[PDB]
Amino acid sequence: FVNQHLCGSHLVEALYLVCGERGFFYTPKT
Amino acid sequence: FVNQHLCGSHLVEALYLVCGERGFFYTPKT
Amino acid sequence: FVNQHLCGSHLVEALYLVCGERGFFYTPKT
Amino acid sequence: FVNQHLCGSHLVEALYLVCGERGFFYTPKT
Amino acid sequence: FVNQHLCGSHLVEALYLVCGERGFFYTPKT
Amino acid sequence: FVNQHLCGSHLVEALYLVCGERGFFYTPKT
Amino acid sequence: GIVEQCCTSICSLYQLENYCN
Amino acid sequence: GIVEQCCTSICSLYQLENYCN
Amino acid sequence: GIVEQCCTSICSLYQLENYCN
Amino acid sequence: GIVEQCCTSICSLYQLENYCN
Amino acid sequence: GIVEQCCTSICSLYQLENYCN
Amino acid sequence: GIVEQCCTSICSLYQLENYCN
Ligand SMILES: [Cl-]
Ligand SMILES: [Cl-]
Ligand SMILES: [Cl-]
Ligand SMILES: [Cl-]
Ligand SMILES: [Zn+2]
Ligand SMILES: [Zn+2]
Repeated sequence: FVNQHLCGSHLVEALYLVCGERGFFYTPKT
Repeated sequence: FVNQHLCGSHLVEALYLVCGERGFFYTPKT
Repeated sequence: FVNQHLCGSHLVEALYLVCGERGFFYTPKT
Repeated sequence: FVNQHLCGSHLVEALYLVCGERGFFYTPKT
Repeated sequence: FVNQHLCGSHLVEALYLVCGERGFFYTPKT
Repeated sequence: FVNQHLCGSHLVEALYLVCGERGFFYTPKT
Repeated sequence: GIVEQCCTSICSLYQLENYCN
Repeated sequence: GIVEQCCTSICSLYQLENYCN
Repeated sequence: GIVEQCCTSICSLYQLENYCN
Repeated sequence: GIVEQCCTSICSLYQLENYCN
Repeated sequence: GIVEQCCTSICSLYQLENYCN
Repeated sequence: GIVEQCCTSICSLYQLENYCN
């Protein structure tokens, strides 16, 4: 796999693909 | 607003929209 | 809900989620 | 180009692609 | 159709819509 | 990671995620 | 309408231009 | 859970706020 | 307008709701 | 091909790398 | 190339069509 | 954190995998 530059909603899409049925937590600063 | 079917990556896009900086969890196993 | 920073296609996605079956109009300047 | 099935948020992404600065309306009730 | 300003994943979405079942190749520099 | 169903524009988003700068081909006819 | 033309049925990028402003 | 409430069934933007942190 | 405001500054879902049909 | 492996069936992120250039 | 042109300047759907199979 | 790192610099899928449930 390659390294990623991911902002906003694109990060959430990536988490979705990576984690699949496991789900994930999205926890930004502040 | 409205009620619609939100699945998969569309569901997580909607969570990101609604929660944003708060963060969220997507835990489909439940 | 939280405030939004939305450019290009991300704005249209947000309108879609917000309006649902009501539909919407996308009307940029110029 | 081609003809494909375009539904929901994919349909609006396609309208944004095709119309852009012109703007568009998405009015599924008709 | 209108002219497009497309970066990252948004370019791939556009290629998908334009090419449909024909498919496409995504070939960035470097 | 995981295994999930990836179709259409979601499939190409996943190829972009996984391949990035390498590039990729999406050739559904096969 | 658009849903019938493009989702239920199948439509071209040209047909989609019918819904531009 | 969320899949049942929002994908299988139908949910509002308000219901989605139930899954914020 | 809304398109520009959401992009150059910020906007709320409630402001967006004004553009629904 | 890819549609059969990943859409109709189920595939991993590793399998998707098969379609990189 | 196309990837860079679409991002740093602009590109048309007709230019994109050249990358179809 | 990860959210900021992916955006201001770069991040890998393996770093992302740490945020799965
Ligand atoms: Cl979907
Ligand atoms: Cl869908
Ligand atoms: Cl962006
Ligand atoms: Cl889909
Ligand atoms: Zn979809
Ligand atoms: Zn973007």
